[PDB]
Amino acid sequence: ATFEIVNRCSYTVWAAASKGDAALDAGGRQLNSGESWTINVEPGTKGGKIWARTDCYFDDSGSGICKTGDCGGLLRCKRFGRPPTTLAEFSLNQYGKDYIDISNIKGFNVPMDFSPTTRGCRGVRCAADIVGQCPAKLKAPGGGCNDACTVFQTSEYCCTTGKCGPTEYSRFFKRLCPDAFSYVLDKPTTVTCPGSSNYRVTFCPTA
Repeated sequence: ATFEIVNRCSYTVWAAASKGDAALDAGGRQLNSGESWTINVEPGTKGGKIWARTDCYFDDSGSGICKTGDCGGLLRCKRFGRPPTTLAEFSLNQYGKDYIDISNIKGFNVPMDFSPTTRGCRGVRCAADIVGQCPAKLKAPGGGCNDACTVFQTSEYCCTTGKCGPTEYSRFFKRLCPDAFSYVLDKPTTVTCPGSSNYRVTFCPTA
């Protein structure tokens, strides 16, 4: 599956792509404003994620730090990023279909659109100014809007027991971005696409 990752932000982002225990393609790359990075994701990839990282510094060996979405200080991500991170999530070729969604379960850092570039399904978008509107208690000093689980570490926010409901914090993300998961047990906003579709993830799709 091909994913074109486009940075429409006025600022540089460091794109990251991982399945949690491994990089997807090169795993990460710098994307200046307007740059596009095309990656190949292995068919059948289950639980893949693409995100942007902001205010990064990397040395000549690709080791450094990011203010948001840092994946153990690597330019080429092998693991998931440190919240807050808006997430493009996908599972490909799952019983003949692809499943995509955007999630705010790990908070929000950059607005995103995640759409197929092939026929048969619609895209999803979370392009609202979540950082600007972020409740005081969820604001991340390093930038972004944390999810409540990251901030408070409670069974209710983290849905530890599988018996959690929406909260004042999850309702904030849902109000701004109805098309993204706002908590683990949120009514699924997952889109079913034909198996082997191709996609584009666009950071800052509106601005």
